[PDB]
Amino acid sequence: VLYQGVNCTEVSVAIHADQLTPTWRVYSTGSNVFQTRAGCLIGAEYVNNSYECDIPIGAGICASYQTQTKSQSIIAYTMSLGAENSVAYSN
Amino acid sequence: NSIAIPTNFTISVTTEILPVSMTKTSVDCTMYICGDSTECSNLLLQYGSFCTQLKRALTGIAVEQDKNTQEVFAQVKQIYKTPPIKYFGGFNFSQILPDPSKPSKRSPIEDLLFNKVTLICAQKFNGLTVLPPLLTDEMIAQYTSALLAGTITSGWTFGAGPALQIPFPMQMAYRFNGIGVTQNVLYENQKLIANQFNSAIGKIQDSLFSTPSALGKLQDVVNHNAQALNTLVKQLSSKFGAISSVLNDILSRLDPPEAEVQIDRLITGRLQSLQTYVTQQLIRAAEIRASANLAATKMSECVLGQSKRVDFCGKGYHLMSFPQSAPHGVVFLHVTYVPAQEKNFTTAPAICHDGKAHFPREGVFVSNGTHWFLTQRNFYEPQIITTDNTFVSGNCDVVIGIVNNTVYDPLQLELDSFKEELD
Amino acid sequence: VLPPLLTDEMIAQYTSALLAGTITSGWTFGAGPALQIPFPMQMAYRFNGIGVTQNVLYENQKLIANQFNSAIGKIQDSLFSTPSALGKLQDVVNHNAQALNTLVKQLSSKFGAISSVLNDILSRLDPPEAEVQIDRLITGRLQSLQTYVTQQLIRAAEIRASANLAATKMSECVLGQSKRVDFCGKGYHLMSFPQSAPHG
Amino acid sequence: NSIAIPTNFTISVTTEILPVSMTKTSVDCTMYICGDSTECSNLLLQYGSF
Amino acid sequence: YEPQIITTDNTFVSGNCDVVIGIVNNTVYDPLQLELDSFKEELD
Ligand SMILES: *[C@@H]1O[C@H](CO)[C@@H](O[C@@H]2O[C@H](CO)[C@@H](O[C@@H]3O[C@H](CO)[C@@H](O)[C@H](O)[C@@H]3O)[C@H](O)[C@H]2NC(C)=O)[C@H](O)[C@H]1NC(C)=O
Ligand SMILES: *[C@@H]1O[C@H](CO)[C@@H](O[C@@H]2O[C@H](CO)[C@@H](O[C@@H]3O[C@H](CO)[C@@H](O)[C@H](O)[C@@H]3O)[C@H](O)[C@H]2NC(C)=O)[C@H](O)[C@H]1NC(C)=O
Ligand SMILES: *[C@@H]1O[C@H](CO)[C@@H](O[C@@H]2O[C@H](CO)[C@@H](O[C@@H]3O[C@H](CO)[C@@H](O)[C@H](O)[C@@H]3O)[C@H](O)[C@H]2NC(C)=O)[C@H](O)[C@H]1NC(C)=O
Ligand SMILES: *[C@@H]1O[C@H](CO)[C@@H](O[C@@H]2O[C@H](CO)[C@@H](O)[C@H](O)[C@H]2NC(C)=O)[C@H](O)[C@H]1NC(C)=O
Ligand SMILES: *[C@@H]1O[C@H](CO)[C@@H](O[C@@H]2O[C@H](CO)[C@@H](O)[C@H](O)[C@H]2NC(C)=O)[C@H](O)[C@H]1NC(C)=O
Ligand SMILES: *[C@@H]1O[C@H](CO)[C@@H](O[C@@H]2O[C@H](CO)[C@@H](O)[C@H](O)[C@H]2NC(C)=O)[C@H](O)[C@H]1NC(C)=O
Ligand SMILES: *[C@@H]1O[C@H](CO)[C@@H](O)[C@H](O)[C@H]1NC(C)=O
Ligand SMILES: *[C@@H]1O[C@H](CO)[C@@H](O)[C@H](O)[C@H]1NC(C)=O
Ligand SMILES: *[C@@H]1O[C@H](CO)[C@@H](O)[C@H](O)[C@H]1NC(C)=O
Repeated sequence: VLYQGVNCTEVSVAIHADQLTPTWRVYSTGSNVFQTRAGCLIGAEYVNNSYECDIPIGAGICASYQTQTKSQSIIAYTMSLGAENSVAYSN
Repeated sequence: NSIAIPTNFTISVTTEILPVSMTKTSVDCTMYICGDSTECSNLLLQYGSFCTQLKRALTGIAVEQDKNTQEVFAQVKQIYKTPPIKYFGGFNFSQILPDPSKPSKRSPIEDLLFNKVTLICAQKFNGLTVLPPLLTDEMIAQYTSALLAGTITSGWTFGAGPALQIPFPMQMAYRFNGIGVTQNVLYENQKLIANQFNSAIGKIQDSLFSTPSALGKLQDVVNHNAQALNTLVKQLSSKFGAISSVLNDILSRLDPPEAEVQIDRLITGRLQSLQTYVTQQLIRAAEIRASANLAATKMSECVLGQSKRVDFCGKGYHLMSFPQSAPHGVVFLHVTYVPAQEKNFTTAPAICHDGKAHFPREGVFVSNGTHWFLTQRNFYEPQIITTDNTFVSGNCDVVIGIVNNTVYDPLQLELDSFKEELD
Repeated sequence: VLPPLLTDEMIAQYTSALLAGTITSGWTFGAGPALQIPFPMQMAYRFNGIGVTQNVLYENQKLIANQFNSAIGKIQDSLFSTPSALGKLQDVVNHNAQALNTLVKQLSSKFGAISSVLNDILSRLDPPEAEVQIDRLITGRLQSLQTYVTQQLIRAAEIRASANLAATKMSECVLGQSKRVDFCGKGYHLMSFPQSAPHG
Repeated sequence: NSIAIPTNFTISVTTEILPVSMTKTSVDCTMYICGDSTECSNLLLQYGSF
Repeated sequence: YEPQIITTDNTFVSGNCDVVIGIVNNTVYDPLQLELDSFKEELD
């Protein structure tokens, strides 16, 4: 779940105070809550590995369902633009 | 029988600016129309699924902007990099390649372009939110850097398949052949061409810096979006015949059976405002989609290759092009060959030598008054008219304006010099 | 109706400049300074462009000139005879005329009010009911204006697309020679000539 | 192993017609909606900046 | 890739060797001179 345009601290304070309006709650493990420029993403584990974009979230961050650390979970990541290629330019 | 042949040239770098995307907006009607009121929301339910249409239209526009950026910029398979040694035959690409010093790896021109155009939603918030683009400015800069590295190090071959390295002077010689000028013109005037290109890039920087209205198109897009949102928010202060424009005043003052009438008046007004805003956004999004399709075609045909389409990839005979990112748009630097310093000559369709008409293979017959030569049309380079330079078809009695002149066959002369005597 | 910034004389002058340039210099005026060339040599180089040698033109110059002149005469006859030759520009004019006629005719509608004439409402009734009738009329007229402006915006987008196509045709067919099939006429493109017309 | 080669040609002139512009129109709402009426104009002010 | 012997038919001449940057010395095989040699160098 992405709460658009809100800091994760504000969403957490709303959840603890039971102020947040959609009464359903995505369980927070303390590691699956991530801050993006698009908003607060809860329920996806951010990873340093960069993959081709699958489900665009925004601000360069995408998400996908992948088999990580042996079980499958939704991970978030900065999308890869492509494989690098250093052309062998010479005179 | 008069022709003007160029004797010099100018490497002219021009600028084209194309919007690619527009600010992505999302609007909740239930807040805009009936903010924090249950009663007004129940009244709004009676109008059917207008909100679904507005939400779908705005979401479609939002996805379309990311699609536009993806089509324009993500045309490259692999993020290419220039070599560590930034020497390209005297061509100085320092003002278009990324600057590694700065926190953002953007060329100096990209920094000027980004400076020129201008998570708390402090302004305009009455249910109106701005979604960020899927590709950050750093990602667009990376794509542009890949395009520059590819075109510099491999020319058109990376566009058409695997990136095949080539020395840049050879690449520019083949582009010269593309426009209709021989390779020796470039190789003999390599330093002049490099100096002209570097001076042109410096003039591009100066022109973008000096002129306030250089980037008017992207700023116009931003201004139109800002206007649209400002008008949408300002329509909330209108009454539309109701006693007050503030819903809370209506609910605090009146009982239900008249607050409903006033709230229905307000709902009609706000629904009209939202419908108008969404319609203008759809029309402007269609315009920006057309502009982004044009920008993608320019990237495909001017940057990844060489275009024979007149005035498509800059004014003059297109040599090459360089893309630069800008806020919500792309800026093409079109490098073109402009003939200059034309000289006056007499010309003829063909040469009558031995009762047979001779026509040029690749060039035009010219005359400096006393002698006849063959010259390539886009640059003056007089040559002796020979059987290798011309081809024969018909006799002298057919062509209108044929001129008598000697055509020097090499083989006969050689055989004469070789063994005329035998002793 | 606001007048266009360029009068028909100015458009004719621009078209005359384009014809003089292409006749006297071919593609070189499009690509930079206008470099004079004899027209048979220009057509021989366009012949080379399509994939035919120069001697084909020079040996058949009179035939080519006669065919071109006859073709221009047939163009005049075809434009004169066919009523529906210029249907696109007349369609644009007709659509604008319709839109304006409908906009004016919506004023005669009542939209539920007692009368479509505002003066009758103000002359007959006191304020607190003339306001109701005038609000009904205001809603109707605002709807009419919004509809008209929306149709004008959509049609203006269409005309902008058409004008961009026309500009590309001017750039690639008139100021040069196009290898794009069917872009600059049916067949192997030799050259093109622009002519002005009302709104096109 | 059969090919058809042209032996003659025709210089064909065709016509294409493209609209470039449309009649420019300007509309004052205050006359269209409320022509020469102050009262209707004050009522029209309540609809905001349409 | 289709390598061919560099010949006067394959290339064209313009200028001298002192102008082009990166010019490389190599033999350019003209056919006619070779043929004339083989043809009638001796005459007897
Ligand atoms: C074709 O045009 C180019 C210019 O577009 C000509 O090169 C230019 O030649 C002039 C005169 O020799 C140079 O001016 C001189 O330059 C130096 C600058 O330090 C200085 O010594 C003098 O005060 C004078 O200003 C000019 O720099 C040079 N331009 C470039 C870019 O090299 C070229 O000669 C022309 N060729 C023909 C065949 O006409
Ligand atoms: C390619 O062209 C660029 C210009 O677009 C050249 O950049 C030059 O960079 C230096 C700094 O690295 C600029 O400042 C100079 O620095 C030293 C400081 O000690 C000093 O000698 C000068 O007073 C000057 O301030 C320099 O102005 C700038 N050049 C220009 C024309 O602005 C770059 O060097 C060129 N690269 C190649 C390989 O030619
Ligand atoms: C290629 O086609 C052209 C026509 O497109 C041929 O030229 C045409 O030849 C015919 C027969 O010679 C000409 O008809 C005659 O013309 C005159 C008109 O005064 C008259 O004496 C006769 O009554 C008869 O109608 C025709 O005019 C001529 N067309 C042109 C434009 O010159 C040409 O012969 C063809 N070439 C080959 C190799 O087939
Ligand atoms: C036209 O060009 C020819 C050839 O370049 C000129 O004749 C040459 O003039 C130079 C002058 O230094 C002599 O060294 C050559 O021997 C001449 N060659 C021949 C074949 O005569 C001629 O002067 C030029 N004429 C004009 C009017 O420009
Ligand atoms: C090119 O040279 C030919 C001769 O080689 C010229 O043809 C002669 O023209 C004169 C004109 O008075 C006639 O009297 C001769 O009978 C012609 N001879 C031949 C063999 O045809 C021709 O006029 C010259 N053309 C130009 C343009 O100078
Ligand atoms: C190509 O061969 C020429 C000779 O045919 C070379 O020119 C000589 O270069 C040496 C360098 O030490 C000079 O001392 C000679 O005086 C030059 N002779 C002539 C006739 O120019 C040239 O350097 C060779 N180029 C390459 C790239 O090998
Ligand atoms: C969220 O708030 C913290 C402080 O509470 C701030 O440091 C951080 O920058 C904020 N997040 C964003 C994305 O601005
Ligand atoms: C090309 O030659 C120049 C000669 O000055 C040299 O500086 C440069 O390093 C060379 N490039 C490469 C890639 O070796
Ligand atoms: C070329 O020369 C002719 C005279 O032979 C002259 O009338 C004409 O103006 C010249 N061309 C130019 C561009 O000056």
